[PDB]
Amino acid sequence: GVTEEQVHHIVKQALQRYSEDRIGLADYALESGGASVISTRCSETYETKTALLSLFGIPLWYHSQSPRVILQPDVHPGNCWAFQGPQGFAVVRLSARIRPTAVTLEHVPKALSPNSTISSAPKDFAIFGFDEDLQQEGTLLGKFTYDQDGEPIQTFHFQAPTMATYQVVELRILTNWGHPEYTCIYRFRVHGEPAH
Amino acid sequence: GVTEEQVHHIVKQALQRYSEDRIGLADYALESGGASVISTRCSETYETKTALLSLFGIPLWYHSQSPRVILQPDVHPGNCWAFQGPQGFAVVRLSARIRPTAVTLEHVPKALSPNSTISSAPKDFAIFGFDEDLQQEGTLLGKFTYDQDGEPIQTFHFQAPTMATYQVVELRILTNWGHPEYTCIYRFRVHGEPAH
Amino acid sequence: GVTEEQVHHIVKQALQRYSEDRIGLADYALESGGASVISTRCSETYETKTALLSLFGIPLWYHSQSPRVILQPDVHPGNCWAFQGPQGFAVVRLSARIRPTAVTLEHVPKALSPNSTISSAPKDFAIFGFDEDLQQEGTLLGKFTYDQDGEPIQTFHFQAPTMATYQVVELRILTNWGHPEYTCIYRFRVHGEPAH
Amino acid sequence: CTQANNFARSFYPMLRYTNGPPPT
Amino acid sequence: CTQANNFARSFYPMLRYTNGPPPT
Amino acid sequence: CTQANNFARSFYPMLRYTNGPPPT
Ligand SMILES: [K+]
Ligand SMILES: [K+]
Ligand SMILES: [K+]
Repeated sequence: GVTEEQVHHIVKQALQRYSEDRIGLADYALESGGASVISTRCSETYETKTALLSLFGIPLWYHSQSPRVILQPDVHPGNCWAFQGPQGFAVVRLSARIRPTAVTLEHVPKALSPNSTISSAPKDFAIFGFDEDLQQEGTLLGKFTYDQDGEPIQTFHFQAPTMATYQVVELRILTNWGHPEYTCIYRFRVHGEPAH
Repeated sequence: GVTEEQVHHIVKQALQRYSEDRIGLADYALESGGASVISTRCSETYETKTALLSLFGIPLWYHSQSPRVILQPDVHPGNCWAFQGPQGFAVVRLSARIRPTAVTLEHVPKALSPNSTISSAPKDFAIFGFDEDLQQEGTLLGKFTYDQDGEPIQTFHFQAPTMATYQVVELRILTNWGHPEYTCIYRFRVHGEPAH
Repeated sequence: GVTEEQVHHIVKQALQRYSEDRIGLADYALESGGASVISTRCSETYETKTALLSLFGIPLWYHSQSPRVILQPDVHPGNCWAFQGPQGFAVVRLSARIRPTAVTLEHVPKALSPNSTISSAPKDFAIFGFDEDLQQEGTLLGKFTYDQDGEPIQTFHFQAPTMATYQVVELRILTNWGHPEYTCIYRFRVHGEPAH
Repeated sequence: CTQANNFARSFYPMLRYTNGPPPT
Repeated sequence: CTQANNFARSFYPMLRYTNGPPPT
Repeated sequence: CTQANNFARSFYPMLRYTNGPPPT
């Protein structure tokens, strides 16, 4: 079979990829790149009023995750946007106008979740692009299911994308994996071709 | 021996694990999961009064690591809680009531420490669980030694744990690796089974 | 060729290294270790006035990267210090007095940059050490080129370093890779031997 | 979902790129 | 270590989960 | 580059280790 050198090379390549945002596709929805969440429509952040900050003993305020964590890379357990119930929206102005060719959703891995279950994960969802103004009914680009038994990061390629470019897209979460009280969104990424 | 495919698979599995908090066990002491440090008893943070922040030239304040870094994942050099001398405590309300089956301690790796030594690492330590209120003398669950010549992350399994659950545990550091002035704690994790 | 065990071991070693700041050399310019940027001379941060923060709809301020990101580990796209034009400086008081033996520069990888190009990367640069006070003309230690077709992280070893120690060094960026408007510096590291 | 926007009406700081991208 | 608690009596913000877990 | 220092004269907080290293 293979040689000690071959192995090294395979491993170098694997770690190279690993270090390129795991999956090696640019992310036009990454916040630090110039992307942002511009609206959650009527999505009500599920506030637990649980994380009390307090100085010298005096209660200052409760922390909760901004819906903008969804465009940030820290994906430790609890670093997700939670909203009430199994349905919710996020409108993201991508850092650039692109032809969207794919998206990535990821969730905390099972082995780091209590009981190896992740009922708060999104399930069925869809992606709408908007040609300018977000208040239009937007154009649907794809509908997919986050697979609770799949890998934590999963990438969904659109079927025969038009060559229509967009800079505003909406992550519309339609179902969850059964958690009765909220859905928690860890990270959402948007890949595609920049205009020319 | 092995095939090019076998190798890929091994590497995929290794990186899968790598990405599941390195060791693939949930962490009931991770802060973002809902855990917190609730007391350092009489542990005096070793304040160096060294990290001066300052705007337009005017001294605002000295930074020092909160004892709460111990429940945060950023483990670059200097991201540790320091306390005076070789003895110190941290009481952690875990994010959940569990039967504690193991803990993890880790420290900055040698190769990133000056002179490849880490005298400020903890050495002998122990874990006490509290059945409700932390002010009791607590029940000892285990006593271990962080091995300065071992790997940076090390996991200690308790010997014949009772099936007693707890939500408050205490990291009690008994010795260090010889640094005459402080001990620096990078990250402390607590693993176990959630109640049912 | 090799065995399944050999492979595991190779992979364990590779990930061990990977986790030791990728390259397993201490970094005396890492901020959290006690290093800092003490001067950018006349380097004008390129402020885009683009990242508006705003509460309840009311504009608070524009964000821009401090030149001090260059000594921080978060290297996602956009986490870099930008300055006007292709020439700029950063004076870093290292966390320790050392004989500087090498430096590391890294930049966002191509595969995460739009069009797989990184024209805003630094190109030709040099390193000056200062024996005490930064306002002297400093002693040159090395001159190198960041290779836009090389790997994202690259380490440059000085040719026959004197055994002269320093605690203040200056990253002097002389050219960029063609971007007409700014250069973006992701991370700068300084390696060497601590004094004795 | 009608014209709603709860992010806009909250105690949460909001971030948006009024010009082009930030430098990268 | 008697009834001591220096974390409680400092310039350091303290964080604690008065309800159950945060969402995850 | 003469005696200049724009970091020193800005709205950016500056950090420096007046004593020795921080603990690590
Ligand atoms: K996130
Ligand atoms: K830590
Ligand atoms: K950086």
